[PDB]
Amino acid sequence: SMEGILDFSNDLDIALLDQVVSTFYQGSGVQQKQAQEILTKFQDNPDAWQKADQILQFSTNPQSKFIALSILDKLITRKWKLLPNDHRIGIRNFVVGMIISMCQDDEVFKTQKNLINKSDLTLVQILKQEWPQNWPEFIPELIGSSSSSVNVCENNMIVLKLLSEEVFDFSAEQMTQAKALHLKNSMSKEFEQIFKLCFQVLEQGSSSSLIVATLESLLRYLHWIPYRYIYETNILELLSTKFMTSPDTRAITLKCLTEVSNLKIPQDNDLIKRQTVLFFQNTLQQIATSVMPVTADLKATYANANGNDQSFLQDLAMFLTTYLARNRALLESDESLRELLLNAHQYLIQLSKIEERELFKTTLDYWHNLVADLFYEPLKKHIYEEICSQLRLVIIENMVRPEEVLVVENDEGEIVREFVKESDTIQLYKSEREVLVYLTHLNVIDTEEIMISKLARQIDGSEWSWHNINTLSWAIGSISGTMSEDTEKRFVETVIKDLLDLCVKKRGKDNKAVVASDIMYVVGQYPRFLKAHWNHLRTVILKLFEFMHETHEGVQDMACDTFIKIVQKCKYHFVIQQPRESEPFIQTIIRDIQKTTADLQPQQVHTFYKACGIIISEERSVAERNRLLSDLMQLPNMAWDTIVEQSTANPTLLLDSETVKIIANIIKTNVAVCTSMGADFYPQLGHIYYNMLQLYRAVSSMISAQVAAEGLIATKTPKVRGLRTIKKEILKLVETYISKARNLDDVVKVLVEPLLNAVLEDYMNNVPDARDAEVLNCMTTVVEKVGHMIPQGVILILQSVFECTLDMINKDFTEYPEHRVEFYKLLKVINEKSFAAFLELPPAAFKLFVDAICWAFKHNNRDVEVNGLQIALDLVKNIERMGNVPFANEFHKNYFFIFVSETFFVLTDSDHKSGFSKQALLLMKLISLVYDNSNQVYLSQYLANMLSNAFPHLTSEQIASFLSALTKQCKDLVVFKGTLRDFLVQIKEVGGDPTDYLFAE
Amino acid sequence: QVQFKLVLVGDGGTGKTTFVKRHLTGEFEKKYVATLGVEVHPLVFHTNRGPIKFNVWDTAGQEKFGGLRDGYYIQAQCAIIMFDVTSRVTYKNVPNWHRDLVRVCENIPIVLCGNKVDIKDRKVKAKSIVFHRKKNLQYYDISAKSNYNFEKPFLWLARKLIGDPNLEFVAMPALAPPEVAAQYEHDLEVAQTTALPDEDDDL
Amino acid sequence: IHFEPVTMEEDEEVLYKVRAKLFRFDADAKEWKERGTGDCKFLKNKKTNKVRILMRRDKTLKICANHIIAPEYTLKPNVGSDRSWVYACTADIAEGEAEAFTFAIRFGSKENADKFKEEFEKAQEINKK
Ligand SMILES: Nc1nc2c(ncn2[C@@H]2O[C@H](COP(=O)(O)OP(=O)(O)NP(=O)(O)O)[C@@H](O)[C@H]2O)c(=O)[nH]1
Ligand SMILES: *[C@H](CC(=O)OC(C)C)n1cnc(-c2cc(OC)cc(C(F)(F)F)c2)n1
Ligand SMILES: [Cl-]
Ligand SMILES: [Mg+2]
Repeated sequence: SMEGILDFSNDLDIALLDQVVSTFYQGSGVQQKQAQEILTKFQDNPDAWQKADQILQFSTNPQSKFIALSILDKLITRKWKLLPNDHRIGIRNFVVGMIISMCQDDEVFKTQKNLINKSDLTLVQILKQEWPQNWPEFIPELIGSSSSSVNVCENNMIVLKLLSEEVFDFSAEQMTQAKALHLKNSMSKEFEQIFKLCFQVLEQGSSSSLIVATLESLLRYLHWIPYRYIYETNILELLSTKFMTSPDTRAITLKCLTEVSNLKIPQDNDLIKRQTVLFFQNTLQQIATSVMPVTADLKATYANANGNDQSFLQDLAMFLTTYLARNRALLESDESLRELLLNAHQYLIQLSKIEERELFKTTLDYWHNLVADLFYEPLKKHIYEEICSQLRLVIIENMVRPEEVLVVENDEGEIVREFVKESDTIQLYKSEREVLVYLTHLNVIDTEEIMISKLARQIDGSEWSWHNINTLSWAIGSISGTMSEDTEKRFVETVIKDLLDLCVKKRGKDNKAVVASDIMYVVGQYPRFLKAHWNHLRTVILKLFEFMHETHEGVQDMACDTFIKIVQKCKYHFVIQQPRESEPFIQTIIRDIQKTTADLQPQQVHTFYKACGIIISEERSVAERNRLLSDLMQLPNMAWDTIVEQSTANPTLLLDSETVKIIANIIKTNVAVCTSMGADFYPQLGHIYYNMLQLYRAVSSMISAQVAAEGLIATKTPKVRGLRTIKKEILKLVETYISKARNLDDVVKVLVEPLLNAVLEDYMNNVPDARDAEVLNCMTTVVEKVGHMIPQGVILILQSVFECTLDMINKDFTEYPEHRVEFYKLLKVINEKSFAAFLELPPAAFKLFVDAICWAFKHNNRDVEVNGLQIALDLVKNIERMGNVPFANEFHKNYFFIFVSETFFVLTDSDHKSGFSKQALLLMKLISLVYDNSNQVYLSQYLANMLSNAFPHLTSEQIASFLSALTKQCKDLVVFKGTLRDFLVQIKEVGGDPTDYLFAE
Repeated sequence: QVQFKLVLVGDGGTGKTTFVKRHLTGEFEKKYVATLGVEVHPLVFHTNRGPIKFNVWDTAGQEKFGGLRDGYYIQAQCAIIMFDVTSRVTYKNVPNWHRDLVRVCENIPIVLCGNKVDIKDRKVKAKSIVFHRKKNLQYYDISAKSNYNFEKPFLWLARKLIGDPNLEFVAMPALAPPEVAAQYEHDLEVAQTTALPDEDDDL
Repeated sequence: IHFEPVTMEEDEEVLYKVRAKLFRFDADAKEWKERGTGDCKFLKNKKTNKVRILMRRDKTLKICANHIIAPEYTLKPNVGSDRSWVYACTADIAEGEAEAFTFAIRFGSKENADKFKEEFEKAQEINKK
């Protein structure tokens, strides 16, 4: 029914087209869906453009005419060149006529702005093709027709707006360099006439709709036009006064002045300086008298969201911050400008109180710009003392929750642990801390007064609330480091005393959890204080140990994070023997570790052991450190020694769910301690290494056996997942130590050999769904650290993992995403640290290597694509190093022209644009090899033939010119890339000018 | 019941279709099936001001599947622009999608969404996302996989479209369920032996 | 002087509450598809003493489960989880029409799963009477 439109043998039924369009937009369900696939096919018809003429004059549906212009847009963009001058002149004529038609019908011009904007845009597409070479009178004719009708004038402003955008704003990656410069130079040559028109209607225009469209085009012009059109005319006076009073022009006027406000002014010119001050003085005046005074409550206005107030306040914030970040120095020296400077900043203070995350970030960025300048610039901070004093209040009252604070209130009003990590407020908190740290440095007394005073009104209760005590505590913690040690001492003392009093007064686990999180954060932020008073440090730690038994999981988790946070800064005070103490405190901690961690979860127990490891590594006496390490690992070592007696006895026990979990936690504990101790962990590793690799083997047997007896689904069961967890923690432990080992000799001589015998064969002889990608990640670290010391070891790694892993990932880009990523990280480091291993590969395997590198090229996944291109780049370098030997010669005979064609494919397929830069770099490297050694004639021959068959719509000259330019520029990457982008533009159309490739000539 | 046309635009692979499906059925589609042209989906939310219905035009982001392209934006009353915080190129193309959108829809509420904040290796830093400021767009970090801020875009649009900044999502009424054997024991067996996805998640 | 100044769950008791993620099996596609994550509640009607499951999604609060805890329903384990249960349901009205589903529900821990099973069976005895 609706498909008769698709049959082009018969004429087009416009009345039917109008209904198909109506069904798609105003319809629903299957009727709408079917009309969608039909309209798509009608548009995709290469001959649909021929029906555009009749649709535009015999259609009643504006949407149909819109789709018609879209069809013409495709043609004008891609095939305008091959179009006989018969159609080119005609299409221009009825598009122009259509535009004139609508501007005369005041009803159409009012109600169908969508179709007029589209038509105007389609005309701009023609201008890009024909103007000014084949249409030199367009501008003088456009200006002449402006006076005939107010609608014509307004619409011409729209055309010029879209023109400026397509030429200056969105031309970079849509035209060739040559054409872009041609169109930019054209507009620049005739802009004087455009500006005179624009300026005349601005001074003598009463039609707001016309004034706005003129101001819209002006905003685009400001992106590029010479400064003289801005400051040498009267236009700044118009924008900053006349057009700020009417709301319908205020938004666009403010955006215009924002652009002006960002311009870098020649600092030597006093007339621009005075002029830059003037339009700012006027703008603030019009705002204070026509919108709201400086005392207005912008917070409330924004929340009410009446009309365009929210958008206006956003634009005002953008204008003030933009202008002041650039030109505030113009206002700081002259006393007559002081009130203007401070009034503007007072508006920003009021804007900063608005409840709007993104708007606050915008103002906060400016405040950072200001306080940082007041921190370094002499004689400036006294100007803003009142502004800064207010700002300290703003920031302190709007501190966002830092990541260390793990408690939050839900919809029932109960304090619970956070489900998710609020990742989008971490950055905000760090920005707030930066500004508040500056403000504290600018007047440390004022900041203490505000915080102490606020803390008082929390005790007396006049302002008590969870939100008020949280923001205050967070602010207190954030300014750590700004005060002197003595000031900080009494400041922290006072804060603790008062927060403890609240913990007493406030009852109920909800109130108790809030204060607990606030004190822990404050204390964690002031290690300098804890260091200076051992009594304080000890008391804190022992109270953190108490909180590890608390039933509220929030308090419990934060106590462990705070413990390790304090240890990272005060570790030294745990290894020394403090006066009035019998032994270092690490002795006490290790001793009671079982009691202290009894109620913790495995993850939390591991954090505790990791913190202990941090402390142990501060002991630089090997004997005492190793003794402490042995004492710390007593519990896991006892459970480990017990379990190896049973894994030897009957491996059937490993089927026990609880035994598996115990093993995993033992190894996770060794991982945690190794993470914080690094090379010093070697003794504990030697205690378990050989038996641990034996366990790895025994666990591998059970996994393999389980799969065969239950199928591949076994890998999903808890039992197998638990067994695989053991293997992955063992590899993680070995990988953690090797990555931090100082003694690489013992790594090679002791660890590497048993490791490879235990993991490689198992990996190779498992079914794909049972292979752990962690093996590859582990081998990568081995090669990275000792690869240069084990040439035969690297070879053995390749044989076991290379071919069997490639067959897993070479059937699509989807399956085994981890193996895919780790696989190419391993090849990457091998190619760098032990390229000799690839020379030992038989010619067949080395062919698979090349096939694997190019396979990575074609990934959209950035984790794989990047490493694929890097390997290619480094593999070329590796061959070039070999000089003129048989292997190098054979490589160029067999694989050079594969890399060339494969690199060119991803450069031009429009589906790998993310890697353009590295693609171009690799291509430049390949080409440059030939132009250093003829070999150069054949390369041009090959490339010319390749591109001819791959892009048959290009002429021989286009390809010839492109390769001439590309081969001359294989030493200038910036120009080399510009030539490729020109080529990518020309392959999307027909008839591209081959002289465009002489742009850099 | 009020109706509003919402267009959803963004580079291919940024998660537009996954985001819509999550709100439609609660599922998380792990596979990438490129959308063709556009898929319209009715979506209803319950608010203290009554139910609000969005007609979501989930357009295709890939070039070769654009279909009518800017023809889908006609008469849209709001929009979402989507990009991927793990792919810098998707943020670089935000200005292009916005350009084509506001050329048709001069004055509509638009939300800019940076999706996939669940992934560890984030490539588009928070400090770099600033395009929404001069264009008066609302911005949210979101994650269709973790549901992080997944309701914010529609909540904000609903407040702008209804004109009530205090509008809230409310619990839909829960009617009483009714009281009540061959090919069930067969379907149950299959579902029993098909492992649940994402067994490592906290839920 | 006198100055003049300026969910359909209320009739039900909450027997049990727990966080969970609900799946529904797509037989054709042959895979599990999430349906919602939030609080799973056992609600006993004070008038009829009939107990049902009601589960709403976080944030949107849309219903992803609403059905009687039928006495003939049976909870079975999933092959790849020790903190989930699967069972068939012949009438769920979360999305409107009383459809039949094979549901799976997963919890934060095995403990919460086992406790869910205990309360699920308690509710089945209540519905029996
Ligand atoms: N890790 C993660 N992956 C996501 C997230 N959202 C979507 N994805 C994944 O991104 C891929 C593409 O999803 P899709 O919705 O089809 O993207 P699209 O924008 O609709 N593509 P197109 O424009 O071509 O139709 C899917 O595989 C999906 O699993 C997310 O929030 N986090
Ligand atoms: C209040 C918090 C609280 O007790 O809540 C729990 C969950 C019931 N509160 C009381 N005492 C402290 C306190 C005392 C300390 O002695 C110096 C040290 C801390 C520490 F957390 F900072 F270590 C806390 N908190
Ligand atoms: Cl040694
Ligand atoms: Mg899609």
